[PDB]
Amino acid sequence: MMDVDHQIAKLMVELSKSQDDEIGDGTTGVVVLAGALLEEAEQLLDRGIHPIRIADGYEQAARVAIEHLDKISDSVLVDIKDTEPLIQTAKTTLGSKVVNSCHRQMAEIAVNAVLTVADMERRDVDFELIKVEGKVGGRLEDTKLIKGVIVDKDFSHPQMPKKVEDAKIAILTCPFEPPKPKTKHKLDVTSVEDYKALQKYEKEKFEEMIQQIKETGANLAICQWGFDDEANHLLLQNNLPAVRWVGGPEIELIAIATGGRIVPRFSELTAEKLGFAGLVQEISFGTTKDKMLVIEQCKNSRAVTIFIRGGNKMIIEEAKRSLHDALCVIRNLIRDNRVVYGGGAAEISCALAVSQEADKCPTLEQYAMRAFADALEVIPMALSENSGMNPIQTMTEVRARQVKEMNPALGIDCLHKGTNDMKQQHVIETLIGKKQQISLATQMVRMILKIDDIRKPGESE
Amino acid sequence: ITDPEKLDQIRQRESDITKERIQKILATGANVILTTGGIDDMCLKYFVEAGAMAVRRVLKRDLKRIAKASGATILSTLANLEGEETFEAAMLGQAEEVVQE
Amino acid sequence: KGESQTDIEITREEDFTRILQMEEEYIQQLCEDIIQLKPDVVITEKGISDLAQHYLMRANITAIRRVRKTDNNRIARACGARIVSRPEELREDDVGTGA
Amino acid sequence: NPKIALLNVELELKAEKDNAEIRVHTVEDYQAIVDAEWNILYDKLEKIHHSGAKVVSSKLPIGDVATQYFADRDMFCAGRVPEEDLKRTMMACGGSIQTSVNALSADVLGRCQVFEETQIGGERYNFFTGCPKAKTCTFILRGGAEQFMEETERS
Amino acid sequence: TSLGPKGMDKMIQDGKGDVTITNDGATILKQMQVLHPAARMLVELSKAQDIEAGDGTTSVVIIAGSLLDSCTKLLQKGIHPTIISESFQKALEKGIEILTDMSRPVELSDRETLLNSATTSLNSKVVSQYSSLLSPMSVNAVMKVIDPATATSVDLRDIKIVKKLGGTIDDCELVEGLVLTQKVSNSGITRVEKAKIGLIQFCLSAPKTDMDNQIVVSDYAQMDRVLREERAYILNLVKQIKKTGCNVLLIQKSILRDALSDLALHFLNKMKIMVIKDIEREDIEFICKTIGTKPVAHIDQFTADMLGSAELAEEVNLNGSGKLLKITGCASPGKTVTIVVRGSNKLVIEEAERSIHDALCVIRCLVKKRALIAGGGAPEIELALRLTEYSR
Amino acid sequence: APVNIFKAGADEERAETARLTSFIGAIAIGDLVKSTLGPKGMDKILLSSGRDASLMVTNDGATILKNIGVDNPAAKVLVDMSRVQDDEVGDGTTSVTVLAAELLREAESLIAKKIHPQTIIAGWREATKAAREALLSSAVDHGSDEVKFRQDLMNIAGTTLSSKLLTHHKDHFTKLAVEAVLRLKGSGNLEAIHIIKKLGGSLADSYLDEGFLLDKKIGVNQPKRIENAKILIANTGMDTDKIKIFGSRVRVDSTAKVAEIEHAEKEKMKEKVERILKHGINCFINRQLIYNYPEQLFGAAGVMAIEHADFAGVERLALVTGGEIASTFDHPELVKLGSCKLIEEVMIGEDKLIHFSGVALGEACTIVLRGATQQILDEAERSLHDALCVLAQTVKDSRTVYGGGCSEMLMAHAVTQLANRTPGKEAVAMESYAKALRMLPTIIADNAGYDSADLVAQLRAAHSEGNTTAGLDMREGTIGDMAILGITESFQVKRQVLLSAAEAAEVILRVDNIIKAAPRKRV
Ligand SMILES: Nc1ncnc2c1ncn2[C@@H]1O[C@H](COP(=O)(O)OP(=O)(O)O)[C@@H](O)[C@H]1O
Ligand SMILES: Nc1ncnc2c1ncn2[C@@H]1O[C@H](COP(=O)(O)OP(=O)(O)O)[C@@H](O)[C@H]1O
Ligand SMILES: Nc1ncnc2c1ncn2[C@@H]1O[C@H](COP(=O)(O)OP(=O)(O)O)[C@@H](O)[C@H]1O
Ligand SMILES: [Mg+2]
Ligand SMILES: [Mg+2]
Ligand SMILES: [Mg+2]
Repeated sequence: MMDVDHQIAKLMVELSKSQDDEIGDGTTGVVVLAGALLEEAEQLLDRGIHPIRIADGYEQAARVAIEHLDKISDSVLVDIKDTEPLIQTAKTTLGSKVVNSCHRQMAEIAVNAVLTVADMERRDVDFELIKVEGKVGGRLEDTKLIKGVIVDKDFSHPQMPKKVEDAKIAILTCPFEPPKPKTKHKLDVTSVEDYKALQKYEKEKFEEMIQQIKETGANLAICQWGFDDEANHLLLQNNLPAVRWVGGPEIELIAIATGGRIVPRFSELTAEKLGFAGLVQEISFGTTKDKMLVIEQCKNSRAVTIFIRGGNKMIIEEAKRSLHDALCVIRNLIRDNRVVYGGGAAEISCALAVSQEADKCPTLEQYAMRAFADALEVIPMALSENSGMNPIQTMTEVRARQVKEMNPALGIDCLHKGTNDMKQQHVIETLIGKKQQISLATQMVRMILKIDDIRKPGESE
Repeated sequence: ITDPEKLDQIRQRESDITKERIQKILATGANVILTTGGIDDMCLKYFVEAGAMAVRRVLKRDLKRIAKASGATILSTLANLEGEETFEAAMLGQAEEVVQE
Repeated sequence: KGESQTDIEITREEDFTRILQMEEEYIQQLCEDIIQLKPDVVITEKGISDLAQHYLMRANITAIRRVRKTDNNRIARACGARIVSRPEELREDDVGTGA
Repeated sequence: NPKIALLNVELELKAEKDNAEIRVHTVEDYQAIVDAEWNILYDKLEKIHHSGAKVVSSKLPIGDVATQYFADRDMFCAGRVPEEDLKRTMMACGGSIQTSVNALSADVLGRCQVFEETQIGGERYNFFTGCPKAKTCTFILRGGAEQFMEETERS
Repeated sequence: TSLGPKGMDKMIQDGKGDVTITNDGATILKQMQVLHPAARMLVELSKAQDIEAGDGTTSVVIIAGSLLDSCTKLLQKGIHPTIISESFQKALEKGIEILTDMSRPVELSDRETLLNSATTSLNSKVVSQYSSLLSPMSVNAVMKVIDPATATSVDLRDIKIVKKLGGTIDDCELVEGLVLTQKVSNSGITRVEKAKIGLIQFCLSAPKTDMDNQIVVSDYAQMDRVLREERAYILNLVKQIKKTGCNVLLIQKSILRDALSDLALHFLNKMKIMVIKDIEREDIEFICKTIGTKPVAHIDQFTADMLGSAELAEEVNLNGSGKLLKITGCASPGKTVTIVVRGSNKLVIEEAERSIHDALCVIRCLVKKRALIAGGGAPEIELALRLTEYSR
Repeated sequence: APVNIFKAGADEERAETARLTSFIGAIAIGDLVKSTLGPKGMDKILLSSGRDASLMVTNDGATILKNIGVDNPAAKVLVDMSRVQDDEVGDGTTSVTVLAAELLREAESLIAKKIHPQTIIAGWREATKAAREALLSSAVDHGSDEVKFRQDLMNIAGTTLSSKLLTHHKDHFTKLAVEAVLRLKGSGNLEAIHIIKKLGGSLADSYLDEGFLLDKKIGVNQPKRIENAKILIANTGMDTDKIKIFGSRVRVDSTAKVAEIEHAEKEKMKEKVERILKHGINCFINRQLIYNYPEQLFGAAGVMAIEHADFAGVERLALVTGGEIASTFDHPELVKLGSCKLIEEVMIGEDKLIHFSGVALGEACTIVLRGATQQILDEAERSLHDALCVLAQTVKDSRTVYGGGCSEMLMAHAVTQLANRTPGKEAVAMESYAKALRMLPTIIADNAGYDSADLVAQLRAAHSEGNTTAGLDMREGTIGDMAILGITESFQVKRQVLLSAAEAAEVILRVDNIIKAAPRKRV
């Protein structure tokens, strides 16, 4: 959302966009890491090193950081009862956002929203099944995980019942009207017997479209298109509530959450194509006139809906962006069940691996690998700067403790939680999240180091 | 039309209905015909052949002052109790001399 | 084109060729009505099609095409003719003899 | 082990030749036209069915009617495919693109082994794999910038 | 300077170029368009006086302009404005008790009491020299449409005011019938005695439906069956009207199709029937209450019971701005009346229209509250002396 | 980013003018509506530069902020905060704006004290949790004994209307607000109470109608009043139907058949009205327009016809008469009709309105607001809307707290008691949270002209040792008991003032960089 007209800084926008499209957790850390590799390459440029020689030295240095990151990695997620590694992984992503008041409540929402929609046989998660809706009012603690769908209810009759206990949902895609063809007709009326046949044709058509729903045993109808006024009163006489003007992908989520089928016509309705749902009701929020749908009970649904509430639209649109990062880190655990320990613990441990292999051998790329290890320490020392500590005082203590003994999950924190052990503080990050942070920042540095000319124009006109 | 044989009977009917009115308002003795509408070039033939004066596109305020002063009746269409073309020929105006100077 | 909303629905194969023949026969109907008085010079104010020139060619008739309206009223007094607007309503007094 | 039906036909209800005027005279024949318009589209879907073609590919769009018909019969479809991709798809599976659905047989359908819709880079991609008589290939590039992948494509 | 009988009028010329002379305080403030936000609330104060009372509307600005002027010294003496708002309510509740003791209970049957009330409101306007004619006409236009001793409300929308240029203010009329500004087509008769008036909302023209209708002509004799059957259709409509017994037709103004065609006009002229076109849809309520007619929509229900009655329905050929209609006398007249306002200029008629409405609103206040006080600065002195003793 | 700026027309600031423009723009919003808080606060008059300025005086803080159009980026968060407060509870939009501004004013005092801004966020989260327990433990519930609940509802409407233009009308407008929600007898739809504003008369002349008022008067030749009638409403088309077959023409061969079709069209329109009068009704309400051909049929049968009332006008008539919409007339045994006593027409402000006097099952009301100017009627409508929305939620949540500064000192006492059990890093941020809660009775006390430095000091000394119901008495200017005077507010209103201001001050305090983009068409 910047208006930066600089082609070097425009590549940093696409770098943070590429992290969001692939993983979606380290979009902030991939820009500080790329700016750290270029700052260490500035002093290497004054010493006479070629910029491609620094870029070839960063590839031999980032390869050590990938292989060292795969040393300690284990998870015991079974998606049945061992959701405790899944909650603590989402708390690391949600801990940096403004949802720390709901740090335990909203973390359990994003865990159960993924496991109910993910295909564990293919390890594929579809985010189209997870509907993220937001409405102003209430508080952040009123955010609930609604198993089902939440749409804008548009009961055409104001005397419609606003609560269905056991809903046999009849999903249809045909408007409540006489059937209009797709071509030009220009139907001819000649005598008065043909005009009286027009009245009996539509009178029996509205009685046919209503009886074919009641013969299937349905007590709720969903329609994509509009309703006629003559069809509205026939819904109240037959005790058949129905909504009007639902969107495109909204009714696609109803047929999965209720187990029904979307029927094109009225003649193809049957008892097997009906959906099953429990508490179907509309809830008015304060003084507004929205009346969104709340689906409490279901039966083996593969589609959930998160209803985010708040005090203003600034806290809701951020929570839509904060919880989407929490939905992505659970998706990355199904793609790869290996984790690391964040809080700067993985960056200090990877900086020691490049420094150990810089002496094996220090032929040409010795200075390029030490500039990579000094730039990997910028991310944990930025956590020490934002926490009110000292960067060079705190980083020297943590890095020295990993050499004197075997290197544990040793990082830092804000309130510091007592000890600096990341295994005890439950700061868990994904392996492929930090694996793509080092891989994308190295390749973006190589495309901005291997450039020796700028051919930009002058004024606009 | 659904048959090409009935094409020329409709094309000639647009002028035969027109010439039907012009022959029953002229055979009753009318010599001066004033019209506030429009007399096209086809209808001007029936007055030159019969020797009648036809004045076209006159004012609506001038027609009322002539018909009231000469005893004529300001007629707009066909009338008089489901008649085809009657024109009520006893309600024609009179004049001593109509001369263009 | 007539002063109406005439539109023909052509369903059979013989209907389109019949309309193009009725357009030729309509010109031959009015050209046969003007040669019953045996004229020599036909003078009009509007256009003359090539099919109307074909019947006047073999009947040895000299046709003038686009004479003005003010020139037609002047030749009507010189030759003693009457300007008619209907070919099937021609009479012997409408022919300008004495020229 | 799916079969691919490469098509050049519209699977919509509104398939009109833009010159048809269906003049009706009575209300008994008026309902017969609307029932015939659904029977025209459903007859095309029965030609794709009963042939093993679980995957449908067409360069012309597919409406909401034929999308829900394949979901009930457990069949996959993909509409508005570019013509450069269907030419590569024809040489991959070894089939042929059939504009008319009446001439569908076992000699015009494709054959592959693995057909999934992955989530590479956030966007979905329907990839075909496993066909040994593949006269073509597809090299998917993954990079960190749009100008980075354009240089990788140029290289 | 625009208050009282010795006050002068004001003329406000707007940006469009329509300059009007006005003396009523509600009409002045709506045309001045004051840009100050505190002065626009005084415009809406005189607007609600025209709605509730009608005759209080320069005086509500003199009071509210002086109550705030008295608050100039009050705010420079350390008095909080909430204390001034509490004390102004106590002076208001004591002020109504002083005006109630000065009130005299009257009855609407006394015409001389209602005549002096309407003459008082006309003394400040331009029609003070015409109080011998307009003030008797203002009482008779109210006391015949209220049905007194049975209701405490009166709608002024049942009193139509027709503005016509020509003559003087002495040429005003209080015709109790219907006055229409439309012309008569055809105008060959323009007078009928013992007339029966019928309101027709049907369109006397060619047959057409709400659905799209077309005529198929595919025969030589089929063109004869189009024109001659359309003439026989409207002939059945005119003969259905003529056999009812009516002489005056009122056709509602149609927008979709043509209401009265040229073919339908010729049959109605031969039946000696006066036809009036272009009657608005918002004016049919005033017509049916005055004459007593009923709105006839379909031609099958056009019977003699839905007609009206008129002793004289003629088009009065005026010497001024054209001519109008004037129905004189009707069986069982409703609670409606029409006032014809004349004038030498277009500016005097707009002032005479506002002065008549200021005169009808005075008698409107006597229906709601049958009490009156002395005028000419009389109750303002008693409100000044009794509240001074109340303040001590 | 200022040094070697790579932006075209956009500017930004980081940690120097970011919190400077955020604290200036948010305090100036709170200091604007500071004078409108309390029962003795003045009102504002909002005006534009021209081109139909449409002046609208409002005392409620949501309507002031939604029309000013602030150019400050951080001030729009407090504008959007008061918009949600009006949409959720309908009250406290001014109280949530001053409280969110006093938190950032105390946070500006922590600039020179070199306190980390994340420590103030962690200090205010523990302060807000202690303030939720103060309101929850002091909430007074009301179950049975309904003669004390109706007296409690008059204290809610008396507290809300005291801070508005209806100052010396609490003997009348409290009964107009309590009995309006009491006649709903169900859900707070907040649309059955149709407020009609008419000029002329004082605010004491306003009243609550026992029936229902409407416009679009009864036909031309139809009766104006029918005693003991059966009301049937409708939502169907009367004339020019063009019934649901797009692409259907009348293709005939002669003009005599067109006269047979248009007579057959009017026979089907006559047969539709004949199906309506088989129910045995005397009044007819259609949402759509009624043309002249069915209007003559209702007038000949002695049936009323109210044409084109409103889209939401048939909903209020269905709740005040006890019928149904009934857009299809083919089953008279399955259509429930309304009930009334008098359908006479009344005249309010020289306008004839249809009065539905004596209706049965009347779950709808009509408030006839009469005022001196249009500016008073626009203010009294929003003042009544701020009172009916709280009573529609007080019947759903019967928990009430003692207002008038008593609830704020209870919340500030629970924070100060837990500020002494904390280390000195977060205890300074908790003391600034308690000082901002004491500013809300300080604004109320200083708006009347009282000694605000001593009255809040007497409230803090009272709440420190007992006196859980002690508050500010704005009548005499002293400290009194809130249970005796009857100054109470709803629990959900006072919770949303505390919770939304704590969340909105959390967002602005966490901003260290304001990067605004280049605007369009601004040169
Ligand atoms: N409790 C904690 N203790 C220490 N460090 C933490 C803690 N929680 C989060 N962090 C650190 O904060 C950083 C936040 O990175 P983030 O901005 O979310 O990356 P991205 O922008 O890719 O989502 C992580 O790298 C993590 O190491
Ligand atoms: N004959 C009279 N003698 C003395 N005073 C009069 C006479 N007639 C009218 N007035 C005064 O002229 C004033 C006119 O007030 P007006 O402008 O009509 O008030 P509003 O604007 O409210 O209608 C009245 O207050 C009345 O006292
Ligand atoms: N009778 C009273 N005694 C003491 N305080 C009162 C009284 N009436 C109202 N108040 C106070 O005046 C304040 C008015 O706040 P208000 O502007 O209505 O907030 P909002 O704009 O959110 O509705 C309330 O916080 C309340 O405590
Ligand atoms: Mg994060
Ligand atoms: Mg006066
Ligand atoms: Mg309030």
